[PDB]
Amino acid sequence: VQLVESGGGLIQPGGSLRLSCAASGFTVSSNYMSWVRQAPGKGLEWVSVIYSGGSTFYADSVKGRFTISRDNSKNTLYLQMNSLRAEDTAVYYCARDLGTGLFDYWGQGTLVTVSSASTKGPSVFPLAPSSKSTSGGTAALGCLVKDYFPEPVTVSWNSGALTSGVHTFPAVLQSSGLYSLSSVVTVPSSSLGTQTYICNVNHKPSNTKVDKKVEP
Amino acid sequence: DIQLTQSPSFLSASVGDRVTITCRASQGISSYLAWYQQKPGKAPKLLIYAASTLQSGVPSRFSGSGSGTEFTLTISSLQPEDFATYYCQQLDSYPPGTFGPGTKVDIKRTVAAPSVFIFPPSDEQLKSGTASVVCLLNNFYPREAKVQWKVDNALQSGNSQESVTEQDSKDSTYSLSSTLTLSKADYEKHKVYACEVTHQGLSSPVTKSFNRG
Repeated sequence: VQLVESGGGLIQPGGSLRLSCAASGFTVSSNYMSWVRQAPGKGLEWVSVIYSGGSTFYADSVKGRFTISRDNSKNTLYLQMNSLRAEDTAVYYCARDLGTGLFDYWGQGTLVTVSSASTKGPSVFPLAPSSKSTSGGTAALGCLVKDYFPEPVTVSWNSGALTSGVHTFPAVLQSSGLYSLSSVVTVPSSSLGTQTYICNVNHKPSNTKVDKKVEP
Repeated sequence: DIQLTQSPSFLSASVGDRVTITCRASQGISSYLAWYQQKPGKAPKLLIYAASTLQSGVPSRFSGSGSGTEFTLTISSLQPEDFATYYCQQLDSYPPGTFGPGTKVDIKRTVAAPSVFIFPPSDEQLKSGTASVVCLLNNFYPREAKVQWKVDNALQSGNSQESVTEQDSKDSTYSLSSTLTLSKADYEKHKVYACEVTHQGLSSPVTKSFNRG
């Protein structure tokens, strides 16, 4: 059994988006099939179910706006979304439901982001080693990756040669609707001033690559 | 509808402990309950249905009991692969149903106080017209930590945001970043910027501060 989802991405409030779930190893005509979503950092929500003989039921948060359907011949499940809202941002999962919302088999999830923000590469600023970021033979330095959209961004250090002591923190969504994150590393104070520390930031949605040397 | 609560919300446990977490329902639902496991970045995994039936494929150290309003999942001995969040679910004819808030199980280690670093905003950012001041709490345990921003010995609220890492795979600690965001104008209206940290690893709050310039 395998469930492969697609169709997620960025979409504006009030817009429409259609998800697909391509099913192997069993026939969607003969099952309860379900969509379950999970907003970032939050719990699970069962939003839609399609019964064996085509009856469909919806959670009231999506009723009137979302439509679950399937193509038996393609053995694919579909979720049509209309009139999307910021609160609909979530990972969406299709699942085989054994009735009563018992999910034994799950897709890998597809992220849907509902926002007004435009796609925007980040500004990258240094978090410079100082006296207030050095205690003993240990120093903290990093990069602030500010005001990008949407997720994700990747950060490495020294093109991947430096990985011990790195913490790349989860992004926060600011009031602006743009994301900010910091990436820090702790290094020998001895190494400052002779070892170069570059954070390599890659924001694939805006084709933005930054290489920021961080220095005292 | 029916509301589900889980206890405890957080549990710190060691490999080999017997672990028991609890789900309870605002009203009788009598055996209509399942338990799932979820690890960061993955779909959930069904563990138990009808309040007590082990899902096929699920190791036998997992067991569920209870009915009516009170239910319990047990792991008779905890393995490395078991640190995760656990959700209970009330099963329903129609799609609303209910999930519990979850119980997160992390790895117990010794208390470690945070190593605290503060970073003034860069000249480049200030040129843009915004100042972010960053406070880093590095490699601490347990995960609860309090961060208080003070500007000219005065208390801030509503102008900071916080991010915490997942438990570190090598040393089982957490790290936390706090960002204080101000206009350029506000930033240069004031001299002393301070990060005050409270954590059970510390015998009293520790404050890191700098003077603008």
